[PDB]
Amino acid sequence: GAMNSSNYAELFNNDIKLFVDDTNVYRVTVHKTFEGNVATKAINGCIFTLNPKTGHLFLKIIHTSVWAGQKRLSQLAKWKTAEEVSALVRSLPKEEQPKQIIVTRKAMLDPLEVHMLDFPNIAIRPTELRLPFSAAMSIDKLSDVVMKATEPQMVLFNIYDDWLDRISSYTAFSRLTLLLRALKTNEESAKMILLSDPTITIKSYHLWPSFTDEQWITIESQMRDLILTEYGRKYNV
Amino acid sequence: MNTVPFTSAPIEVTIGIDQYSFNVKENQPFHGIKDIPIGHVHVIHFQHADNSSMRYGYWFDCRMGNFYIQYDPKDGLYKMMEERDGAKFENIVHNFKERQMMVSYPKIDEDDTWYNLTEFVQMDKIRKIVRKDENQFSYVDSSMTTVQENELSDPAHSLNYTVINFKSREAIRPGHEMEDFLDKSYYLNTVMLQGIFKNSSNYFGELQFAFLNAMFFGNYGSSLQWHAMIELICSSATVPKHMLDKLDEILYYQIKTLPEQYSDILLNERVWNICLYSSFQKNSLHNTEKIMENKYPELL
Ligand SMILES: COC(=O)c1n[nH]c(C)c1Br
Repeated sequence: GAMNSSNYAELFNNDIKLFVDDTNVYRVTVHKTFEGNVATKAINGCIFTLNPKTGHLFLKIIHTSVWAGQKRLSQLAKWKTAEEVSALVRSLPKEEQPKQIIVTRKAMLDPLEVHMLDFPNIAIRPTELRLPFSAAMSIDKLSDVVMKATEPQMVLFNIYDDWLDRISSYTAFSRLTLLLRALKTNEESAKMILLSDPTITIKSYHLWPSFTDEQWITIESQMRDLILTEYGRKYNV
Repeated sequence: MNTVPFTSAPIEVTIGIDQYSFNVKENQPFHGIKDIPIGHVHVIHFQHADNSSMRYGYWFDCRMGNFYIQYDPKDGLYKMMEERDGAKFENIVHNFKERQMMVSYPKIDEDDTWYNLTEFVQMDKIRKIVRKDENQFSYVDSSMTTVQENELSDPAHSLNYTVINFKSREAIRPGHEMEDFLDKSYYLNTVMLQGIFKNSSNYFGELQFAFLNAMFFGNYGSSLQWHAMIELICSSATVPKHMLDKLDEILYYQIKTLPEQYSDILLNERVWNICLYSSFQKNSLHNTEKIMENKYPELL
């Protein structure tokens, strides 16, 4: 069934699963036209496909050429996401294929189910969680590869960097969702927290700074405080 | 004009004959129904007074044999039987008629309702949905499940309606996933009409039979099938104009005849709102839209 807080530890069992987030597939800027009307202009997007146990991120970059000449782009984007996720699953060896795919938005269920009819043994499931994966484009190395792409492309990342050498997947996923929740609620403040000290470096093959264990405790406390506040600064409490 | 003789009426029962019904009391002198129009299928159906559970009945065509009803006290139902002694039949019928022991099929001359509801229904296709080949007539009741339903338990007692499944490989061509899901014309016109039903009359006949089983027996799988076959046409952008015009007429007479106090369980809000107001055919069902808005505006 749907994924929620009751069955949250299932993410870290040994059944291969992928999260699919489509929030950043179809992205536009809205602007005025010469005649004073409004138009959109697409920018490059991405499918965020994540294994939460291993950290493996399959980032399919969606180049603006895919929208050229198409109509109903918000609807097309869900089907394009489903086509690319299905193509990803087809390209994998059988023992690497997911047993479940969890979509972050329920509107993805029918497109994915239809594109995955050939995989009756792969469960497509929604979630009740309000996961912050839309903030993936606030990760500078991710935003960069997307924006620079001149053609469709798949890039592979580990969104946990090397953390799993020291912490469990459960803890790594909690750290990630904390970082992403912060970036979503107040990107400027969250980025200030991560990059306030330019002495601490991001490894060329990483997405996040190389914090020591004790700096991570500090960072995570600063991220909680941010999220606590912005929830006040918004509800006045 | 044909007859359905009843041996007797040993248990109190509401008897339906097509869209008409009447009450018969326990051991009332009652020996059946006369003046039944030739040229249509018919259904004779039963609701016992003691048990409003199990509505059941028999689809038949008076051109296919001499049929009478006899109560079975073992199985506890009124059974349809075929009399192969044609002179025994005529002679009993003549005696019942002389004693005026039969109710008359009360068709008003202006009234085309039954024709309009059964226009495309044929016995030979009923007998393929309801498999019991030793009988020229077909038993249906409230509890019978459909083949599709049994895939999600006794196969002999199933309604073998044509399986429609929008999220199936049958319905979705590889490489046309979005296209075939949002516009089902491929599935309607090539897979179903050309491939399985062969023509639209057979499609409409099964659609009408499913509705009638839903309405007369409360058969849930039948109601599912009726809505599925409506939805398949409404969700197709390319439908022959002659099919659309006939669908409008078909649904109009179904909606007109539905018992008003049954619309809550028999009408699927989602399917109807999609067909009348969102689908490709939102503008093609004028008569159906107008009766739906004046009779069941709550649903919409
Ligand atoms: C055979 O038993 C019967 O009762 C019967 N046979 N024909 C008709 C008209 C009837 Br009633």
